[PDB]
Formats: sequence, C-alpha cells, structure tokens
Amino acid sequence: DAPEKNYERTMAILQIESEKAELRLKELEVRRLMRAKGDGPWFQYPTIDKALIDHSPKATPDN
Amino acid sequence: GWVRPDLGELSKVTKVKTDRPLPENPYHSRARPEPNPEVEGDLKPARHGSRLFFWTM
Ligand SMILES: CCCCCCCCCCCCCCCCCC(=O)OC[C@H](COP(=O)([O-])OC[C@H](O)COP(=O)([O-])OC[C@H](COC(=O)CCCCCCCCCCCCCCCCC)OC(=O)CCCCCCCCCCCCCCCCC)OC(=O)CCCCCCCCCCCCCCCCC
Repeated sequence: DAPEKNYERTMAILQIESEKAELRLKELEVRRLMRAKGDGPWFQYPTIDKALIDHSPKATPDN
Repeated sequence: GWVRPDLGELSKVTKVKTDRPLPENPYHSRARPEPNPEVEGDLKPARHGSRLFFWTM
C-alpha cells in the first residue's frame, strides 16, 4: 500500500476511535449525572401508578 | 298531607342547588412536581455501534 493510503486511513481510524472515546467519557458523565439527580430517562425506579386511585365518593366524607 | 316514600326512593341520588362555591382544592394539595422530560426525536443508529472496547458494530 501507498504512504498516502496508510496515512489517510490512519487519519480515518484515529477520527473514529477518538470520537468513540469522547462518546464513552460523555456516557460515563451522563450516567453519573442521571444516577445523582434522577431526572433523565434512566434510573427511573417505579412509583405507584395514580390510575389505581379510586376517586369516587366513599362511605365517609372525611378523606 | 305527607306521603311515605316508596321502596327505592330514599336511596336515589338527587341533585342539590347550592350558593356556596365548589371547593377548588379540598385536599389542600401543594403544587405537584414537574415531570421528567418525554423522549422526542427520530431514532438514529448508534454512533460507531456498541462502543464496547473494540467491537466495531
Ligand atoms: C449485495 C448483498 C450481499 C453483499 C455481500 C458482501 C460480503 C461478501 C462476503 C460475505 C461473507 C462475509 C463474512 C463476514 C465478513 C468478515 C468479517 C471479519 O473478518 O471481521 C474481521 C474482524 C475485525 O477485523 P477488521 O479488520 O476490523 O474488519 C474487517 C472487515 O471490515 C469486517 O467488517 P466489519 O467491520 O463490519 O466487522 C464487524 C465486526 C468486526 O469485529 C470487531 O469489531 C472486533 C470483534 C471481533 C470478535 C473478537 C472476539 C474475541 C474473542 C474470541 C476469539 C476467537 C478466536 C478465533 C476463532 C477460534 C476458532 C473458532 O464483526 C463482528 O462483530 C463479528 C464477530 C466476529 C465474526 C466474524 C465473521 C465470521 C463469519 C464466519 C465464521 C467462521 C468461523 C470463524 C472463526 C470464528 C470467530 C471469528 O476480525 C475478527 O473478528 C478476527 C477473526 C476473523 C473473522 C472471520 C473471518 C471471516 C471469514 C472466515 C472464513 C474461514 C473459516 C475457516 C473455518 C472455520 C474456523 C475454523
């Protein structure tokens, strides 16, 4: 292979791997922030569905 | 002149005309927390695949 081919192929390889490395560091930072704060789509541990609540007038009024 | 109610009448659900206002917050609930954001957008492929150490897909 030519030095041109090896050179520019090395540049493409280095671009792809540097971009994957930056995305891995961002993935770690996103995971840390979403576990700490809990406002992302991840770490959403379930709560009680409020569709289960009965809203009818009950037997006694004070409720 | 009073008539005794028939079997079934004193258990009817009746409508009441009131002048007092309807209670707007009878449970005295405070402001609800704002929800988490929904997901939006089109689903693009993963940038350079799985990014698991060397797996290029
Ligand atoms: C018009 C419509 C149709 C169009 C058709 C166009 C295509 C025409 C050809 C069709 C056939 C295509 C076949 C698959 C394509 C080639 C894939 C390939 O070589 O990937 C290179 C891959 C990465 O190299 P690359 O230079 O970055 O990519 C070159 C290509 O661009 C690779 O491209 P890529 O970037 O897309 O690769 C994706 C990714 C690239 O890989 C990665 O991202 C890296 C991770 C790879 C796995 C690492 C695992 C490490 C731990 C396990 C170690 C295993 C040791 C080896 C086996 C031991 C004995 C079983 O691969 C994977 O994730 C797949 C996992 C590996 C399987 C590879 C395919 C095997 C198919 C045949 C299996 C036969 C048995 C072979 C032995 C079994 C193990 C391979 O290298 C390896 O995985 C090393 C092993 C070699 C792979 C097998 C070679 C394929 C042909 C085998 C024929 C001889 C069989 C001998 C007898 C049986 C064994 C005793």
